Amino acid sequence: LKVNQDGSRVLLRDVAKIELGGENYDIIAEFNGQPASGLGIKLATGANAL
Amino acid sequence: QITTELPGRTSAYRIAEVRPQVSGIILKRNFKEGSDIEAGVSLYQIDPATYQATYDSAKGDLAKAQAAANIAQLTVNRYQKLLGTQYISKQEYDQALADAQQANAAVTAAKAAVETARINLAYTKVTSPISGRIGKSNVTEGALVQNGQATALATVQQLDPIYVDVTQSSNDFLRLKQELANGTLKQENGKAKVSLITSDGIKFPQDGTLEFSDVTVDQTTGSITLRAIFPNPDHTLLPGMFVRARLEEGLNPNAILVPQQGVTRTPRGDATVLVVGADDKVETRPIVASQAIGDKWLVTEGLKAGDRVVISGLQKVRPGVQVKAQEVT
Amino acid sequence: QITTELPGRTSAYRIAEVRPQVSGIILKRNFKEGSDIEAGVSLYQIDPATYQATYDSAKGDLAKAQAAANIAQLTVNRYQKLLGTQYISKQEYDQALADAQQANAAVTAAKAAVETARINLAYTKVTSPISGRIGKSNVTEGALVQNGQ
Amino acid sequence: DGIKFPQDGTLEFSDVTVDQTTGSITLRAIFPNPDHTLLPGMFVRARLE
Repeated sequence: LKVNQDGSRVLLRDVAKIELGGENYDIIAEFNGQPASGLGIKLATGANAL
Repeated sequence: QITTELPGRTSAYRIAEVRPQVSGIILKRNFKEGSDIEAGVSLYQIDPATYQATYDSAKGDLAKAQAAANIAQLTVNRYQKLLGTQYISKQEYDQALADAQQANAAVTAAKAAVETARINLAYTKVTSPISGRIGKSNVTEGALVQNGQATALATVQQLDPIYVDVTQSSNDFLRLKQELANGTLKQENGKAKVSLITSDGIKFPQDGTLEFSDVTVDQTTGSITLRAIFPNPDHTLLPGMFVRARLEEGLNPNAILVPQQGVTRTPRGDATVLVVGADDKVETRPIVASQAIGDKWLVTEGLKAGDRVVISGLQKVRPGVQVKAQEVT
Repeated sequence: QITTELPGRTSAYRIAEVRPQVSGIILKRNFKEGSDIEAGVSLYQIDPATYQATYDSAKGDLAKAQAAANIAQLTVNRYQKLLGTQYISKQEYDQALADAQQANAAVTAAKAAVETARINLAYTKVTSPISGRIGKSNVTEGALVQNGQ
Repeated sequence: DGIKFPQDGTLEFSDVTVDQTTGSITLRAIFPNPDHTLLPGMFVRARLE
């Protein structure tokens, strides 16, 4: 983020916390009390359901 | 051993910027560039005209004072010879002695003035303050100079040994000091050894030592500076270049190293290990392997001495399965 | 309870920037960086040549004034001895006493001048004004320094 | 690092003027530092009662 000519430097980790999260923490889904995710499968046209 | 990599720049052991103590027109250059210079050797030659005139004036004043002292001394000697049998009054002898003393004091003052003039005249023959290697000449013959000017004439620097100014974060310095004070890290002998890495990555055959860790904190960045000294016999290092420095800050005795093949990591970053209990079963234990040394990982928490951890055949083993243990070096 | 959390910056209780009081060339460095020092110790050593010459000139002037004062005092003592029997008029004694007083005043002036010269000479031996921790030297041996730079 | 400095300090006012480009007032405090655990020029969060 900022380096002088004498070698002194500022790193991003020195000013902020980097982690791996989600895009939006707006919806929390719990299946029977446990955290969970889901998928929704739609049938294509002209296909056998069974 | 605990090592830290830091950036820094090199600097000359002793550097002097040659500046003129007088003012005048340069007449001649007495040194060849890029050659080792002996201390006290005249480098330039500024115009000595006015200083020569001042020296002549001082010499004339000294001659006048010396003549006065000589005549006073002769009179004193004659009066002393006469005084033996009270042929002259004591008052005249005392007056003559006082006159001689005053004349000698005036001679001393004239000598001091002559010495000052001689120093000023010798200032024109610019002499290198120290030995070392001299660079180019920022000015040439015919370029006017003034006393105490900002623009230096030349630079004389010593290339052996060399200094390395290396930047250390203040938080890291405080944390290391606190760890040292709590006995978590050891300290042997004196100055901590410092290794160097150049731009291409060649390890320096010689080893320097850190000395004089500074105390002032840079406002813009928030870091302090440290100084290391490196012998430079082969002139493989030059002032002002960019280098990396490796510093050892103690010897952790309770270090635990785990092979990297036996620890798994979730995509988020948490780390677990497959341990084997006394019951010849396999369990999963979370560990914190923040740092990697060589090929192994340094575990700081979650493990204790005597733990029996698997490194090989993790694919063939599922947690909660009876497995026999075989030790491999 | 009501509290307020604020940013702030630390600063030393007493910080002194060593600056020369005389002009010349540094010939020596009589301290090692990063070490606590005591007040009054000499840090650098600037060339004392011209200041030494000035000190010598002041000492010579002081010696001249001292000789004049001594001869005046001798004359005053002799006249005071002779005044007892009324063999010299009071005018001569008063004149001699005035001459002695003037000589003593000149000696005092010479002493003041030599004190100033000694102060200037002692300035060349750069002394730390306070006690504390000293960092690196921004100038090494051979650098030219100016008065009050 | 969030570590509370073990020793407490005292507050002595030393500046009442308001800065032009900051709009702020500079209070002053004294802290004993026997172990040299805080170097000059660093950054600290002072809590006032």
